[PDB]
Amino acid sequence: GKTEVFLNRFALRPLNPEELRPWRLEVVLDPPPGREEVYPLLAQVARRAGGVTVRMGDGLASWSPPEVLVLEGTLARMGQTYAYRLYPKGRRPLDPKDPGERSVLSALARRLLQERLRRLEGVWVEGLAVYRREHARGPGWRVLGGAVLDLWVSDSGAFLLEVDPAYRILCEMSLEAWLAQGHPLPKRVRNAYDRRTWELLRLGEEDPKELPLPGGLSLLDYHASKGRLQGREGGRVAWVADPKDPRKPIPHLTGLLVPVLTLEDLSLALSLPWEERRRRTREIASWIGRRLGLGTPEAVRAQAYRLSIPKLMGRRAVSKPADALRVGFYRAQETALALLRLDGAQGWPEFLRRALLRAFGASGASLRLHTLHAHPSQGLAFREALRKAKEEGVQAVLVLTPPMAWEDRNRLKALLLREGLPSQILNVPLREEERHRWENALLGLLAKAGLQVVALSGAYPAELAVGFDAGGRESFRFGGAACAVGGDGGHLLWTLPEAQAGERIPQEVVWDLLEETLWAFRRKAGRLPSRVLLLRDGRVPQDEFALALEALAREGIAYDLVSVRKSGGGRVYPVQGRLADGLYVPLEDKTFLLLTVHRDFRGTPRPLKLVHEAGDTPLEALAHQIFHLTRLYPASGFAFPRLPAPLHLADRLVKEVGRLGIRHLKEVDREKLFFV
DNA sequence: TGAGGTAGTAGGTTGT
DNA sequence: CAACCTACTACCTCG
Ligand SMILES: Cc1cn([C@H]2C[C@H](O)[C@@H](COP(=O)(O)O)O2)c(=O)[nH]c1=O
Ligand SMILES: [Mg+2]
Ligand SMILES: [Mg+2]
Ligand SMILES: [Mg+2]
Repeated sequence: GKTEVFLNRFALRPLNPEELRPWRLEVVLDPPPGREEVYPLLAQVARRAGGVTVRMGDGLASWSPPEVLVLEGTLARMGQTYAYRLYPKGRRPLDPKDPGERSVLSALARRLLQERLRRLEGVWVEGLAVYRREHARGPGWRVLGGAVLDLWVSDSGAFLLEVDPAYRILCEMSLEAWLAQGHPLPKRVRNAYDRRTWELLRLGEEDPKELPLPGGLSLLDYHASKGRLQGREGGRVAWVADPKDPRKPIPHLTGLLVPVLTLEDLSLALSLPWEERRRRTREIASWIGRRLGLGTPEAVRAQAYRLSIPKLMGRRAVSKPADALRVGFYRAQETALALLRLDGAQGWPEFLRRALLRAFGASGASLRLHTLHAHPSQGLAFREALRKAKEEGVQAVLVLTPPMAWEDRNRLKALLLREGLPSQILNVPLREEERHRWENALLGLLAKAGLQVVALSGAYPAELAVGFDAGGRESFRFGGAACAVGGDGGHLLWTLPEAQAGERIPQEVVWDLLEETLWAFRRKAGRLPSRVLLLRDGRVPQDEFALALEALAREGIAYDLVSVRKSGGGRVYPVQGRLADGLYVPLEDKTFLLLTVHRDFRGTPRPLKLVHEAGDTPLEALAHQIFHLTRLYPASGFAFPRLPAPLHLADRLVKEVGRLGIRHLKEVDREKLFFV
């Protein structure tokens, strides 16, 4: 069904004939920069030149004449002083139709925007974000409201303003004044004298004048010598975690720290319904257009298509995965689950047992319920009891416990994993009428035991879909993959992740993970898939998939590679009527937006932005399959994830491995979704 | 640890 | 600089 939408973009004035002919400048650096320093040094010169100037080629493009630029100057970069001189090389017309020249024009537009926002008052400007009014406030804190903005140039050579309302949380208070108001220690804190932030561990209470530092001086006079007490009091010692040393806590002074505030530190919800968001968006667009002399905003329209609604199946039709609990699962198998109580009570709660029994009765499969009597505090004998349970056929464990600290949770999880037992935690103040929570725990539990709760019924170009992501927060990451195999997504599998330096997944790693998913399809179907759908979370780094793609071509398997971007897709509003789910909005060549999840009384949806990197499947069939796979996720009973199931799975996989470690997974079946 | 969503907070990787 | 990502917590509501 055809329809039309507004984007949160606004067409403004045509570029005047001066802006269409920017000045070019050649850069001469002394000494000449190295291969690694050249491109970022050019970017630095662009900023240092002043006016409105950006990198273009090996040089600069400016909307200021050279006479009002800082043409000669200095540049500090990683402890080295470069002298730069700019040589003007005339003006030259750029054409908005040539995408490269248009790209230089858009870069100049973004620069124009930042610089012109700097001259707004009295509002709070932070780069490309502006905050206009105060939304809420309290003892020592306040929440401003404004918008994040972008500016670029259209192919017809007119400005395009993107606007998205946003809130900002500010603390105009020292750590001392904050704590004196009765508030608890914030998790994060910031230097009052600079931008550097620390993680606040605790309050040391020893004397700051008798606290020696690594180097002789006491805390107090170290900060005094740097002229930081000039204007404020030192206050108490605070201990902050070393950003680059998790083992050696660092001393500091609460009088020189300022709390950084999150929602955890302050009842006011900050999302907007889409109608209100759109309204504010238009108001801010016209305000900006008028203040910056960009003209009157004209809203951009795009043709949008409504994709068919997927038909989810348990034993029979369902609308949600929680329905499989009453109606039966897609594929049931003989299962055994164990209960571990960390709360001091006895056996299975009756309603949980009843619900499990009903589910397996409807599914026509046999259920065995076990109880773990041993406690994890018993060290190795506990592992012995676990091994006895697994030996007796147990596939997963439900842990009924009071809320656990992250460290204890991770430890328990890992311990169970090492014996090949995935676990589902359910927190122990538990009421039978809290149905959503415990039913969701039951779904988690069942997916972790390797059951397939739901599947799709449609016809899709690819019968294997695989998602790739990277996770972890240390100096290294884990690159991983998860897949939905079969035309129905009838099996969900993860593969052992790999440690990598950063976000880029090595080519051979990509191929090895994919190959494992191909092999999974081989074991299920007894053949190779005719076509696979490759979903990369975020951008595809240069040639990351080249080896995998060729490898697939050598096997005669067709493919589509799709970059799935969670941000950057802007906003999508209906021109008329209600905002509905499953909107496919094509844009430029190979790219499109996809609104996958929305319901009333939520905030404004955030459409995915998708780029077809390789393959020849029509954009709409891709959009269709991705939208449908978004409904395959088994562990969320009542709300579908924004990302298609293989990517939601991959994300959670690498996240959990980044949390626990990869060393625990050797005996855990890849059909068991331990990370959900 | 119930889960997803949309929100906010911080910091990180890729590559001209 | 680019245009994206990580991962935490809060409230709302339960396809
Ligand atoms: C100079 C110095 C500072 N520090 C700590 C105390 C300061 O509060 C903290 C941060 O100071 P900074 O912001 O100048 O880096 O560094 C040491 O632990 N040892 C030292 O030798
Ligand atoms: Mg990612
Ligand atoms: Mg992720
Ligand atoms: Mg879970």
